[PDB]
Amino acid sequence: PEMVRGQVFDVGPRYTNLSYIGEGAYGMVCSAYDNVNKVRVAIKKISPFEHQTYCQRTLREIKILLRFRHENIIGINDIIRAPTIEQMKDVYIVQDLMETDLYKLLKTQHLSNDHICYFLYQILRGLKYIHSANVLHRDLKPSNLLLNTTCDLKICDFGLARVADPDHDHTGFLTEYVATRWYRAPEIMLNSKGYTKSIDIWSVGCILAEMLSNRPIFPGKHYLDQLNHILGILGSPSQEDLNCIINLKARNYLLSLPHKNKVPWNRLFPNADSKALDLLDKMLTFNPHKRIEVEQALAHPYLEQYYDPSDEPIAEAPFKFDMELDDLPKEKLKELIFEETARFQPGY
Ligand SMILES: Cn1nccc1Nc1nccc(-c2ccn([C@H](CO)c3ccc(Cl)c(F)c3)c(=O)c2)n1
Repeated sequence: PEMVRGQVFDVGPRYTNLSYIGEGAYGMVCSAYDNVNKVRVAIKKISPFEHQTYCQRTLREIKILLRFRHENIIGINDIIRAPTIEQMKDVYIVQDLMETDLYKLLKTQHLSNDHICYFLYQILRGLKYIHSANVLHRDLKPSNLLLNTTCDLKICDFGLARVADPDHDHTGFLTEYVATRWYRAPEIMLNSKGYTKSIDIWSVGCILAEMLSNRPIFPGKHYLDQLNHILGILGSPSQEDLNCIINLKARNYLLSLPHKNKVPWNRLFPNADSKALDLLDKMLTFNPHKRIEVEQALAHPYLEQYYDPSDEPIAEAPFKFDMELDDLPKEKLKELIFEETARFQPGY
């Protein structure tokens, strides 16, 4: 059937010549050749059925990506799984192959201001579409941004992503420990169940910083250190910013901390375009409600060369509570995953 570092990819005969790209807790991604369409593809093997969270993430990613269509968001081309649900252990998501990700590119190349600007434009062009659909991506970082050699960029991995119908108040109903640590907005630590899509803008800020310096701006060692790295640079929150924190436990936890001074952006990035540091500052703002939104970040002067509302799609049918109905046993989620992938099956 064809094996990569001990992982069977039951994808033949259509998909062959598999090479490792990466892996995660419950799956693996490889490049492959599509013999039918005569194109290179990526194939993400997911093995989620043992755990309810893994089934949730798999269902979310499939439900969201199949209803999305945008140049800066990876599409699903095809999905492979067993013809019976008892036989389904693995799901194979087939996507267009991208040459590399931003993480790899930043280990090996100092980016020109022109590249950084185009990349940031494309991230925010994609995020605009995502937010307009009422989705939070919730794990933006360099390794979830794919790059082909023409410097085209696509956001991938909607595993951590979800819908939040703005018709309903999601304070207290949102998963606690979201985003990769270095890219985690302060309100996930201080308002752990009440954050909004603004956490995505924070993540994009961390990425913009990382692009300027080839280094993570807030490389914290653990939960409480990440908040210290952040305050180490933004300086202690203002009194108006503290009074805005509704959780008492978390408000007092801050009021307890020593005072820190703001490090000026231009003293951390003395070579960077000033327009870029201005947008960085509006994106890395402590108070979520004051943090620039995706439309206003595109309209910033730094991206004036690319910003064009007439060529920037938004979701024509924004997602609603019908896409959030996934607080269910893993056996039930397995059924919904089977139903959602049915349309790729011979028959249906
Ligand atoms: C050549 N090259 N080098 C790096 C990336 C590529 N190309 C490529 N092309 C299409 C898709 C992907 C791709 C990668 C990573 N992920 C996430 C990791 O960020 C991922 C989540 C969960 C699990 Cl389990 C996983 F293995 C990988 C994708 O979803 C999808 N990559």
